[PDB]
Amino acid sequence: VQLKNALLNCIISYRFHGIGYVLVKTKDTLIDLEQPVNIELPIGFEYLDYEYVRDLGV
Amino acid sequence: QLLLEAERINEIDTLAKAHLSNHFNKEVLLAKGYTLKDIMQAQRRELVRKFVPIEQIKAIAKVSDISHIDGEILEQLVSLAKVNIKLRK
Repeated sequence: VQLKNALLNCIISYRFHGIGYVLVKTKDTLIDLEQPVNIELPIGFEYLDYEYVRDLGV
Repeated sequence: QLLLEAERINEIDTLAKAHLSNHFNKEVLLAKGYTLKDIMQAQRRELVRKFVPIEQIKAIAKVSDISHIDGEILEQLVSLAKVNIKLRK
């Protein structure tokens, strides 16, 4: 259910801006987001606004 | 030693609760029909995958899958996971 809600905004951002971001939230702290993930069942999905995301490239 | 091992069981449960999903909670796991020893080992396996990298598992446990590693070898795996969270913090 949450994946569908996050995917709707991701496609809209893809069509309007050219890129879409969806965060896969896990049972971790806000500082642990920097660390990579090996294997973990997620808690939910949250769409990230394009204007608040800074990406330097692939 | 019944109480002594209960605290060890509680110790794994506390750290698992703060890192694993609420789907792995002892209450809901009991509803699905798993024994207490099965619940603890299953929780141990998830923690190793979450923190310990796959390469270390392929060395300490000698195999990729942890589905048949419950026991003393699992205790070694979760011991490294306890070290992993310390350096992560």
